[PDB]
Amino acid sequence: EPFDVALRRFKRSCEKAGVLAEVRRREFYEKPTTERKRAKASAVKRHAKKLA
Amino acid sequence: MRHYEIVFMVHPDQSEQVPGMIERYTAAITGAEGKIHRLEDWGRRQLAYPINKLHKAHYVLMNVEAPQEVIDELETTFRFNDAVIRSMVMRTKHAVTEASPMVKAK
Amino acid sequence: FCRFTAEGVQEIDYKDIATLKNYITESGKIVPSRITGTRAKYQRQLARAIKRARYLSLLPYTDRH
Amino acid sequence: QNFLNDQFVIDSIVSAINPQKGQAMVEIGPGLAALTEPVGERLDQLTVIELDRDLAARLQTHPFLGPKLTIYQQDAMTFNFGELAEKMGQPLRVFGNLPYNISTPLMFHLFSYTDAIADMHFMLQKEVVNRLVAGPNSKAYGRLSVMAQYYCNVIPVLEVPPSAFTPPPKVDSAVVRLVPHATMPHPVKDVRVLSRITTEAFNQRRKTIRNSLGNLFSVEVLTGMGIDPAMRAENISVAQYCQMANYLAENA
Amino acid sequence: SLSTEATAKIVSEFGRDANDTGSTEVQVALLTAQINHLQGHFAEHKKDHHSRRGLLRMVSQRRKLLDYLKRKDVARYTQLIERLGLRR
RNA sequence: GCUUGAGUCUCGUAGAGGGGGGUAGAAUUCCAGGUGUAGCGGUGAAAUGCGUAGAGAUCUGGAGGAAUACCGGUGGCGAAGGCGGCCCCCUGGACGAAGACUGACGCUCAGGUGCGAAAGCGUGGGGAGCAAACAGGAUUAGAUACCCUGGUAGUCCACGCCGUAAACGAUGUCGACUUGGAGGUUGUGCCCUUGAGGCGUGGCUUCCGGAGCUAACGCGUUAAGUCGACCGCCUGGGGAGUACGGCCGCAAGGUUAAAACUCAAAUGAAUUGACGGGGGCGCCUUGAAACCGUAGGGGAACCUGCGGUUGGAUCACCUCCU
Ligand SMILES: [Mg+2]
Ligand SMILES: [Mg+2]
Ligand SMILES: [Mg+2]
Ligand SMILES: [Mg+2]
Repeated sequence: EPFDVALRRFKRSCEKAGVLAEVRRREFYEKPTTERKRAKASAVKRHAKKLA
Repeated sequence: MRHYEIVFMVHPDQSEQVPGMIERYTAAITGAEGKIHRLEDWGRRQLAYPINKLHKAHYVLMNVEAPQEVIDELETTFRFNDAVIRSMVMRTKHAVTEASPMVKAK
Repeated sequence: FCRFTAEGVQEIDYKDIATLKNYITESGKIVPSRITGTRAKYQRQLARAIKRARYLSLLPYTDRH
Repeated sequence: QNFLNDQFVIDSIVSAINPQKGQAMVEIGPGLAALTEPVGERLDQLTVIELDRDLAARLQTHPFLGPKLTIYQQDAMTFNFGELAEKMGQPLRVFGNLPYNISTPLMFHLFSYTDAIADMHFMLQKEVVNRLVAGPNSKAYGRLSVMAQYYCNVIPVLEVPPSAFTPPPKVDSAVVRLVPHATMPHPVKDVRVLSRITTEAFNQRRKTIRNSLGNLFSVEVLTGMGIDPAMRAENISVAQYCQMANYLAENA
Repeated sequence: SLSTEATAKIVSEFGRDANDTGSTEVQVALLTAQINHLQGHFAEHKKDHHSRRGLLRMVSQRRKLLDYLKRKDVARYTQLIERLGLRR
C-alpha cells in the first residue's frame, strides 16, 4: 500500500463524497427566493442546449 | 380491523426474556380478539450504529390485525419496558404471512 | 429504461437490505433516480424504506454512523 | 460632501445668523470662501475651526480672512469650547456647515458644553432636522430628538433646495438654530438615565411601554407616575421621560 | 369519509331500496351524519382550516339540496327534516 | 316529465394537503470532566475578542433549542397564502375503474362571511443557531455603508390581533368549440409469448408551435384563438392611494377616498447608432442589480433585518419634393 496511492484513493473518496463543495456552499444562509431564481435560471441555461 | 406490522428490538442482555415478551404481547392481541400472521426473531444482530451505546441487539417482528386500541397499549408498554430499546409500528395494507427476508436468507 | 422499469413492476420493498444496498452510496446517502434508472414511484418507496431501515440501524445514516 | 453655491441663500443664512460683536462667535467648517467671508466681514474679528489643515492654510493665507479671524486646525470633537468660552469672555455662538457624518457627534459635544455655548446655528439634512424638532406623538420623533429637545430649545431658521449646493445633492437641507436652556425646563438628576431609558424605549418602539420601560419599572410605578403603560414609546413627551429618569435615579 | 356500514344503515333508512343511492333523502342524511360526526373533529382540531373548508362545502351542499327538495315537495321535505331534526 | 349538466353510491389509486401526538440521526452551542499547552480567533491586513484560572485541539459524558443533509425532479399536494426526517392518531380534497342511483338539484355573485406570506402587535412561555436595533473594533477624504468581534428585539411555542406583499401566470369565475408535435407525471383497458414490448384510454403537467389573435412583444386546445353568463376594475401625466370624512385596528397602520393645483405630455412595445467598460478574431462582437411588503436606523440618494418578485441598463441633432 503506497502512501501516495492511498492518498489518491482518499482523494477520490472525498471527491465522490462532495464534502468540500457542500461545506463551501453551506457557509451562509440564503433568502429562499434567490436559490429558487438561480435554480430555474440554471434549468433554462441547460434547456437551451437540448435544441440541436 | 387495521392490519399492522409491529417490529422491535431488545437489549442483547435481556434477549433471554424475549419469549416472555412474545407471551405478554400475543396475549394482549388474542385478549383483544386480534389475530397474528407472523411472529419472528432474527437473534442478536449487529447494529449499523450504536443504539443506547449498545451493539448486537435482538430483533423481533409481528404481522397483526388487532383493533387500534391495544396497539397503543403495547406501544406504551414499550416505553414502560426498558428491555425494548426501539420499536416501530406500521399500519400496513394487508395481513402478510410469508416470512421476513431476514428469515428467508436461512 | 425498460429493464429498470421491470425492477419496479416486480416489487415494492422494505426489509430487503440486499436490494436496498443496490440504491445507496457507501457513505449511506440515497442514489438519485436517474442514476438508478428506476421510475420515480419506486424511488419514493425506496426512500421511505431506507429512512425506516436507518431508524432500526439496518443501514447507517452516514459512513461513520 | 457639500458646501453652498448661491449668493441669495448664503446671504440669507449669514444675515439670519445676525453675526456682530457683543457675541462670542466661532465658525466651524469655514469650507468655501463665499459663505465664511460675509460672517468674517460682519464680525469685526471672528474665531474659526477648520478640520482640514490645507483649507485652513487656504483661508489663513487669504488677506480678507487671515487678518480678520483667529483660526484652528483640528477635529472639533477634541476642541475645548469651555476654555474658548472663557477666552471669548461669554458663552459661544457656534455655527457653520460640514460633511456631517460628524453631525451626531457635534450635537453631543455641543451638549457637553451647554453651559459654554450661548447658541448653535447649523445647516442639516431634511429628515434629521424634522426629527430633531419632531413633536412627541409622531413617527419623526425618537431618542436623539428627545435628547436634543432636552438640552435645548430648537428652532428651524430656513430651508434650502438641493441645486443651491456646489456639488448639488439629491437632498433638501435646512439651517436650524438652538438654545441651551438658561435653566432646564426639565430638571434631571442625570442624563445617562435619560439616554438609556430613551434607547431602551426606542429600541422597542412598536410594543407597549409595559413591554419597553415596564421591562425595568413596574406598571404600578408607571401608573403611579400618572403614565399609562399601554402607550407606545412614540406617545411619550420629554417631560414624562425626564420624570422617569428622575424616578430611576432617585429610587436606585 | 364514512364506513360502508353506517352508509348502509343510512341508505336502508332514508333510501327507496338497496338500488337507490343519491336520492335527495339519502344524500342529505349521510351528509348530515358526516357533519354531525365532524363536530367531534373540530372540537379538538380548531386550527384545521384546510379540513373545515370541506365542512363549509358540506353544510352549504346540505342547504342547496334541502332547498331544492323544499320546492320539489314540501311533504318529503318536512318529513325528512323532521326525521333528521333539520332546521334546528 | 327527461338524462346529457349537477350530484350520491360501490372499488381502487397517487400525493411535502391539513390538524393532533410520539420519535431519530446528523449539526451548533453550552455544561461537566479527561488528555494536552500557547496560542486561538479574525481580515485584504488589522483590531476589538478568547487563552496559562489550561484556551484552542481532541476524547468522553451530559444539556438545550432549532432545523430536517441525501431522495428531491423542467416532481406531487393545496383556494390562495403555502406544504419536505420518521411513525402513529384524527382529518380535507382529488383522479381512475366499472356499473348503480337521484332527476336540472345548475353557473355566477354586489353587499356578507371566512382563509390569507413576510414584517409588527397582544398575553404567557422558550431561547440552540441566526440577527433589525444597539455596542465596540476597523476601513474610507468622509463611511453614517461595505469588514470584523459582540448583541437586543425578533426568529421558536400556545392563545389573541394585524390583514398587507412584484399575495404576479403582473392574465377574474364558469361553460362550449377550435391544427399539430416532443416530453414529464398518475390512474386504467386490451394485446402482452412472459418479463420488456405493443395497441389503446382518462387525469394532471412541461416545452415547442399551426391557424387565429396581438401595438408589438408575444399568446396559442391548460389562448392572449372562436364564443356564451355573471362579477371585479380603468378613463392623460403629476398633485396622490395623498387630504378630509366614515369605518376598522391595541398600535402600527389598514380601508374607502377627494380636490385645488400643475404639465403637454406622461406611457407600452419595438428599430438604429451610442454602448464600450469591451470581448474575441481591420474584423465579429457585452469580463461589461433593481424592486415589493414590512420593521428599524438614520450626513445623503440613503444603511440595516425579515421574507416575496424579476419588470435584473444605458442614452440619442442639423432638411425636403412631387
Ligand atoms: Mg410575541
Ligand atoms: Mg413572525
Ligand atoms: Mg389612506
Ligand atoms: Mg408567494
